[PDB]
Amino acid sequence: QYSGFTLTPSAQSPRLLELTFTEQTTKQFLEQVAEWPVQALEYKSFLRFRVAKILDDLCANQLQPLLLKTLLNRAEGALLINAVGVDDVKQADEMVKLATAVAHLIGRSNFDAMSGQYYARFVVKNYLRQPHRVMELHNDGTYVEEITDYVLMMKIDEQNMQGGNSLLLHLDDWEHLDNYFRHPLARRPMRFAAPPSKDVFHPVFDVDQQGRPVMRYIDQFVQPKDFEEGVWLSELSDAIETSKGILSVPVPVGKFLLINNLFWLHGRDRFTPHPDLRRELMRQRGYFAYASNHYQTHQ
Amino acid sequence: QYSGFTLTPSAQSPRLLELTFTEQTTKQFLEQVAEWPVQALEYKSFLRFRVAKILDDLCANQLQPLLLKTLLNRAEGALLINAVGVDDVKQADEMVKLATAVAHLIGRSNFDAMSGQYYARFVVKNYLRQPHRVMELHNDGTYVEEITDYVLMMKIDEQNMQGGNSLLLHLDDWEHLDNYFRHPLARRPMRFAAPPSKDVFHPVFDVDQQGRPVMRYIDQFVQPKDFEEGVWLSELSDAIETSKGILSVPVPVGKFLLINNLFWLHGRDRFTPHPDLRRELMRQRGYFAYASNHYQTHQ
Amino acid sequence: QYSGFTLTPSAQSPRLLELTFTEQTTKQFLEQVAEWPVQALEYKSFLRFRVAKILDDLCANQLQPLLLKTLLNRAEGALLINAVGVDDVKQADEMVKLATAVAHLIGRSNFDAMSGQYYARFVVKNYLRQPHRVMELHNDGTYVEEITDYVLMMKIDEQNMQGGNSLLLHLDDWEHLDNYFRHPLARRPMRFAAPPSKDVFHPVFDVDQQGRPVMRYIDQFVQPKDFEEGVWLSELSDAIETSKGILSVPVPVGKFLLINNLFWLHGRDRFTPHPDLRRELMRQRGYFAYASNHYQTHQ
Amino acid sequence: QYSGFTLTPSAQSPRLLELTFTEQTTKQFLEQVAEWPVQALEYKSFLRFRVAKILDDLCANQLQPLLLKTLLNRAEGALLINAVGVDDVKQADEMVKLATAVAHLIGRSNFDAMSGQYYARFVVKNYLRQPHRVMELHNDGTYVEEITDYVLMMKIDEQNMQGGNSLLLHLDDWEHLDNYFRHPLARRPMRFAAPPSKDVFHPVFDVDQQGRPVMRYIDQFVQPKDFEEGVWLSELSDAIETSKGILSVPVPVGKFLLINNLFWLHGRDRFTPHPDLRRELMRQRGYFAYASNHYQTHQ
Ligand SMILES: [Fe+2]
Ligand SMILES: [Fe+2]
Ligand SMILES: [Fe+2]
Ligand SMILES: [Fe+2]
Repeated sequence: QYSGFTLTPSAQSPRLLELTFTEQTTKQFLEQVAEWPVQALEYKSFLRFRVAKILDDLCANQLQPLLLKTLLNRAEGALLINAVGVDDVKQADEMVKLATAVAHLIGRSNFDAMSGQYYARFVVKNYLRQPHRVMELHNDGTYVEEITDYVLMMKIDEQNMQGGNSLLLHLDDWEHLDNYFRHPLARRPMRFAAPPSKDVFHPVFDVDQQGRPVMRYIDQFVQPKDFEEGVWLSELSDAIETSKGILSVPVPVGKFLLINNLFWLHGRDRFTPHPDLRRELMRQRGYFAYASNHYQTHQ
Repeated sequence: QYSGFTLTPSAQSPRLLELTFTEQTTKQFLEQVAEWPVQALEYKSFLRFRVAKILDDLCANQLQPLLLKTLLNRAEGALLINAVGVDDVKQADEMVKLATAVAHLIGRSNFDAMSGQYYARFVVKNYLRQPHRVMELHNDGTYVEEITDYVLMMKIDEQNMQGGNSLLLHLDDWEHLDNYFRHPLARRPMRFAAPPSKDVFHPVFDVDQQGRPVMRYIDQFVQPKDFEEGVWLSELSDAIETSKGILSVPVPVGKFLLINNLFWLHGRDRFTPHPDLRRELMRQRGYFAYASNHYQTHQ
Repeated sequence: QYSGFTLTPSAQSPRLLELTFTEQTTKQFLEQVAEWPVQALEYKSFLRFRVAKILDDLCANQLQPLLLKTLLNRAEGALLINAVGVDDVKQADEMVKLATAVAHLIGRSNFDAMSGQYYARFVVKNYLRQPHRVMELHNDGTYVEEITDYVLMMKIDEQNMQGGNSLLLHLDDWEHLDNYFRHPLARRPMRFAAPPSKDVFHPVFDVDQQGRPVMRYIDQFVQPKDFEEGVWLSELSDAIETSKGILSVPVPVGKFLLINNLFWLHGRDRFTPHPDLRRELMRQRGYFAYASNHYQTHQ
Repeated sequence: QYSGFTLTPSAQSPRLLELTFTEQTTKQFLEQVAEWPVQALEYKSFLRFRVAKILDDLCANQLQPLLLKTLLNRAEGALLINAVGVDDVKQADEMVKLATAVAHLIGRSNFDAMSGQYYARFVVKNYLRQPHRVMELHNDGTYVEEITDYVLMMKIDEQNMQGGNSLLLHLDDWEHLDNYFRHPLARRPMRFAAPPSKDVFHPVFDVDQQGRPVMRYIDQFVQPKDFEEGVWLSELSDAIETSKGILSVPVPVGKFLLINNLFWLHGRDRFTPHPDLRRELMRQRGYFAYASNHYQTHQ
């Protein structure tokens, strides 16, 4: 199917939509945000929303409602986004501007401790960093009190990379969801703790506004207090990691996944080590914030 | 128009008054504060008020009421101050003593994290530090709970400097003030956050004791929570930065601006880079504290 | 006297039982936990309970009840544990897996600040570290609010070691217990403070669920507030250190002590310095967590 | 005038008593505390009280009541203490043991941030550290909530030292006490702040249990909030520093002053710089803790 972009279902799943900005939209966007380097976006957070406005305005204001419709739709909730003409590591700054503009049409990206900024870039080259190790499926933000509504993962560079696809699991594609959701431990608050902060307690499952399951789970930060919790969690982990509903999604340079962190889990497949390997990623995580017609008190 | 000093309106604005201590007052002041090095003022804060008393006493006690009258007068609220005979970088310590004496007749200067002292000196030579970048107009102290009532900015040294004037904007010279003040977002508490502390919430506009607008705004530390706040703030920023009411004030070596931080914004113009450039500044920020005839309870 | 292990009283005391896993159990255990390196146990705490399940399952589920029966039995409360075939420093990782599996059948091991992990390994070679100095008998965990129920001390390596036995004192072997327990200072809360955290207050004696004495004492961290407390504590220290009930227990490589920290004190004897000396230890400390038939409210 | 020591008024003041332990008492003390190095006293605070008991026992238990009588006597409140045979820098450890024993008969010495121990030693050799600068009279402990009851200052070493006497001022020798005590600012809580912690508020004067003035004052840490407080404090400072009641007390190697910090101020005179100068000091500060016949509730 829009003004300034096209939208088509992915080859991995009808739940994941691919949104591509047209060449003209991309050139006009880059022109109109040229006066702010990424460093200005880092220092003045209102500029993150301003570049969002510029991009949405170039799409006849059709972009923001579509992003929101898609991310909040339980049947979908995931986008793979790119702009024609932004597809090489030399354009890293333009990539950051684009992902920033999209994210701040639907919410606000949170401070990232790994970078000290609202986004983090990191390069993979040359236990947790083992190429043969899958990064298991999980939700972000489980070790703080506030809810993380979205995860954004952008491929900045890729050289001599075999494997390393993003892994995704939509809870409604997870055949064994009801088995674990209906267990009493599904709704028991457990301790979550970050590595070097104060521990938080919340269950690994919750519900959305309609009573449907959502998840706040990661194997590294959950801290079972006893043998009962620990054995159950290892069984949950196994059931998630072996689910036949998992998607394996290549993320080419210049594209980014933008997913609803409440009912999508994400991870990363193993990849083959190689001396000339280079992979560069950028991430943002944040909360949704958007207008709706709803009730308020006083004047 | 005083005993020990003269006071005349600036060439940039009738709101900014220029106060010059006479040669005799300056020599007597330096004589009478010679027994305390700046290092004693740093270690014993009562001495900051004592050098204030000495300076005011040399002006027949006319200085303190005039400083207060001027700073608290909504129609003015800004002073450019100097002392005849203190005008060269070699006299940096005498400059610090003079600015200290003036500041502590009207209030108290707060701890400065950049220096670990009640004042900070810094040298500019050789993104935020780009000579071509204007430092946008703002208020100080927006990221703490307590109100900063005054900002003091002193030129200690200037060599091979082209440009770099202090910028000032009195809210009552700002033609578009009412447009932004009457918007609901003007009085919504927003998040303010310092870089490396705990976040504070306050609106960007408030009122003085008479209901007239005051401001607590800086583009770097305000953290709009969503697209609505962020777009509005970018529009406010633009309206402030393009105001025809902005003053451009040269601050020669040995002079200092002392302004009411509630209804003056301040900034700094771009300057031309030059290999032999040297600029040295000193700042103090603090709250007003002064006697008035007003009510009290008990005995 | 079991399926997969044998259990016999020690030569030092009928209160200390020696539990040895059979060669077959050990080989099957190591096979079935081979897919998780120690580093996976460090990163995913649910795996600590999973290796526990694997070991207990290989003992026909007789291991967990026996561990609990022994540790909670006031008449015993201490185990010396080993597995046939795990007895050389090269098998340090297998040792860590074994001690982890045992500990997490009965509870959960707490974060260790010395290592940043749920266990700590340290090597002794080449005032507190004086070989001629006895480490006095004490309880662990006295400087935090939560109770430490068990201490686990494993010998990873021993070369050219003369002396250095573990010292143990069961409160019911301590002839002078009643003398100190019946003193008013026994139940006065005193200050306990760790070295580089917030001070805690608790008495040096308490009672178990049956009203029998337990202890939370260490000479280094207790902080008598005055001459009365300090003199009494020095007398208590002397009475403990000279008790005829103290056990001196060699801990050969691959064996570990697992003791109930409420009514056993532990320490370490002096040893002879030697240029080629090498001793490697591993410790875990934690709380008990186990199922029992007891009352609950609501549904 | 005792068993094991002699007590005589100083040459500077009848308020300062000189207490000297006899040669025999000192030898027996050093013998009986030889089994604990200073390092054991650092690690086990109950040993600080135990060496106190040993010293008091060698004085037929006459020492502790006399120390307390003297320190709590408003007419005196200050001791200069030494032991015959302890008088050379090589005996620094014996000096520390002696001062520890005396201090912990009357109270408990607090943690010292400068050393990380209950006492601090520091060496002077080769603004605040200017030999020509007097350290002004003050009370210790003004920047924390708890009251510091005693200050202990011991001379460990002195070589090529001219000047540098301890300065002391007993509030009842201070002729202008009533002038400042009867001023409203005497009892206004002011802010006190340490350098690199949380600010405390208390007045500079208080009263003892009989309503007589005591002081909690230091010029460096008190933070007058305005011109009124700052000018008054500078006048108080001047009145204290120029008091004709100030004592100038030499502290020879091996002697220590032990003073009641509530109604004695202390300081240090200037000294002449010299290339071969060496001065070593040890300090302890703490609270009183002692038995009295007074009321209690419950049983
Ligand atoms: Fe993630
Ligand atoms: Fe500023
Ligand atoms: Fe221990
Ligand atoms: Fe002092």
